[PDB]
Amino acid sequence: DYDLKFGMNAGTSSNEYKAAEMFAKEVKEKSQGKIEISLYPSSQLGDDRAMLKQLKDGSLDFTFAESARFQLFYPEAAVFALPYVISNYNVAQKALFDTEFGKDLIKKMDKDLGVTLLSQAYNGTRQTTSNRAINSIADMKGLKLRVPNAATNLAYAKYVGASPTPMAFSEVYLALQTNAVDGQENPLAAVQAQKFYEVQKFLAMTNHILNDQLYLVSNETYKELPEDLQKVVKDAAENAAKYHTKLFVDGEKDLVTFFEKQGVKITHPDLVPFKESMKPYYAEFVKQTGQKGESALKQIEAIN
Ligand SMILES: [Zn+2]
Repeated sequence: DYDLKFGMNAGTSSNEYKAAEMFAKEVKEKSQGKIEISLYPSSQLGDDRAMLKQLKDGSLDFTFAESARFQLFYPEAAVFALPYVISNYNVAQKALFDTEFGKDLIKKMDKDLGVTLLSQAYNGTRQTTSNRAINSIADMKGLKLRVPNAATNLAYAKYVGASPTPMAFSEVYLALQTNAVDGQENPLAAVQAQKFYEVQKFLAMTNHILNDQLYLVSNETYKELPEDLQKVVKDAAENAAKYHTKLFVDGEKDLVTFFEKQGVKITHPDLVPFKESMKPYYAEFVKQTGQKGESALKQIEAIN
C-alpha cells in the first residue's frame, strides 16, 4: 500500500479541506485500497513554500498553491493577482491552461519545481466593505481602505483613488468600528470570520483580486505510481476541484445573503473605470517583469 500525506495551509472547517477529504475518499476507493492520503491542515508541515519544497524533495505527497504564488519563482506570474486582470474564474482557467504563458508555467512547475499540476479550483474573490456605500469609483476617493502589506493590494487601494492603510489583521475590527479606518478588502469568508459585517454596513462587489487553488502532486510520488493509479489520482483531483469550486461559488452566494440578514447593503459598482485606473500599475509590472511580463498580460487580456 501507498501511505500518502497531503498538507495545506487551510483548516478542517475549510472548503479546501472538505474537498481534499473527497479527493482522499476517491483515491482510496478507486485504487481498491492501495493508496490512502492523510490530511495535514493548518500549516502543520510548514507554510506553502516549505510544502512546495517538500513536494520537490518527495517528502510530502500533495499540497495546495495559488497560481499567483508562483511569482516567487517567476515574477511575471504575479499577473494572476494583478487587480482586474482576472475578471472572473473563466479567465483564471483559460489564463493557466489556454495561453502560451500558462501552458509554459505548468511546464516550469514540473521541470524546475518537481511538481505535477493535477487540477485547478476557484478559491474566492476579494470584495470591499465600507462604512459608506461604494456606488462608483468616485466613492473610492477619501476612503481609508485597509489592505494587507502586499504590493497588489496596496496597488488596488492606491490606483482606484483610495487611501491605502496597511495595518495588522487583528487590529482591523476596532479600526472599522470607531471609523479610524473606513473599509477593508478580503474574501467574504474573512468578513464573516472576523465579524466585519457587524462594523461594516456596506459591501461592494469590486471583483478586484481572484484566488485559485492548485491540486499538486510530487513528481517523485506521481511517476513512481503505476499508470492506472496515476489516472485514479488525476481523475479524483479533477472531481475534487469541480467540488472545491462549487463550494466557493455556492458559499459566496450564501454569504452575500447572510450579510444582508445582518443589515449590510450590497453594491455592484461599475468596474470599467476600476480596471482603467490600474493601467499605471500594469505598466510597472511589465517594467519590472520585462518581456515575459508583457506577453503574459497581453495573452491573458486577450481572453474572453
Ligand atoms: Zn500502509
